[PDB]
Amino acid sequence: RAIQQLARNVQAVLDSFERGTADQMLRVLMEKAPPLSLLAPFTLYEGRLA
Amino acid sequence: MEVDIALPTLSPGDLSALQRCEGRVVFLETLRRHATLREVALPCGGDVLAAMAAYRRRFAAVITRVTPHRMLATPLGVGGRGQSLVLQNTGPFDLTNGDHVCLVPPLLGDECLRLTSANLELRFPMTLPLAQARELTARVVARAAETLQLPPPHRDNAEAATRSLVLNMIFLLNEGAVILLSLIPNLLTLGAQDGYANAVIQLGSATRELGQLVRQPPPPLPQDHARRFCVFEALEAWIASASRLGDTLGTRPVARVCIFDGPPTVPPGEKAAVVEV
Amino acid sequence: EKASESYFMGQMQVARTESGGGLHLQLTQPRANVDLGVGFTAAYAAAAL
Amino acid sequence: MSVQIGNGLLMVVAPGTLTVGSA
Amino acid sequence: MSVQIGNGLLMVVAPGTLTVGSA
Repeated sequence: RAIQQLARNVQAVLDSFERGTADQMLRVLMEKAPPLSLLAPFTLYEGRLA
Repeated sequence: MEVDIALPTLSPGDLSALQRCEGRVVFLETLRRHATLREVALPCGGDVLAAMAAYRRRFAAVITRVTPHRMLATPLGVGGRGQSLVLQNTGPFDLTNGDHVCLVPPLLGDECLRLTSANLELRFPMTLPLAQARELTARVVARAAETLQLPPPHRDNAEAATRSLVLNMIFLLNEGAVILLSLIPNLLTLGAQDGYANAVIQLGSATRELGQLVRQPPPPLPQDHARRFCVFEALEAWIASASRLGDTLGTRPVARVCIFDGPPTVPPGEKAAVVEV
Repeated sequence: EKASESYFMGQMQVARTESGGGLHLQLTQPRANVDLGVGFTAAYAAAAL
Repeated sequence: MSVQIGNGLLMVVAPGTLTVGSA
Repeated sequence: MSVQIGNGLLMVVAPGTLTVGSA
């Protein structure tokens, strides 16, 4: 029972690294992507700026 | 950590006698890993109050092994909270399980481990139960303060004892103390109505002889007696300063005797297990 | 984008600590990330409400 | 797939007895 | 009378490295 117990919480706690990497990917991709609305014109008028 | 007190050459007629010292404590002055026997040493008996004043500035250590070359030891308390060791009773009283032990200088003298070879002698201090060393120290300081099986006092350092006592006693007098003093009659009349209250007050209580001689009027209200209260402050001062009164006079407890398998009590002159606190 | 940003995984540490007869492991793995592309390389829509 | 690195931990906690006796 | 079952404990905490990496 104790050994089954270990195996199980093992297989319960640390792959939340796999889920956690899947999380961090989105958490990073979000904080650097501007909204399409503020970006579609910004490329159109590019070059003639300043 | 282990202290190594090196020994000079001694008489084989006396080295063996010193091998009979396996549970007696000694008073170093500094905690260097090595040391010498010539260092930890006190003269013969005299000025028990001087001695007990000496046993507070210098932390002690118990010896464990005596080989013809070195003599190990162990610093009594420097970082340890459960460091179990052994030390032998060398007092006149016995000691039962559980109770704490205290160290008091040797009474009446004449207990000096004389070493004619090294020309130096020691005085291994005795071990008493706490509540009894309390009585001993109290008696000695009371008799010393009297000087404005008993050794004669000195009148030189007894003033240090009188000063240390009278300072703590004087600082008990607060503006709330008189509020607690204004009920001595009201206390005595309660003492005589119940057996327990009457047993609490002793016979020579030195206040029962006041409750029938002097009268005091109601106590004058102190300054700004409408915000704060002085009774509670007085009593907190009292408890905080009495929880350590005996310590600054006698010696702090250092160890409590524990015994797992042996008989409950240890008679005098027998090794006893102990845990340090 | 096809490769938006680099990413560096570390070797897993295993911190110890005791707690009153009940013990508790503490896993740990350091990471790192830099956006490889120059210029913006990730859009955003806010489609619905 | 079940035996001895937590049954590792488990047996040989063994070569630790002092946890010294000295302050 | 001082050496290795707490100096037991002490050395070979050793055969425990996974404390797995997986949830």
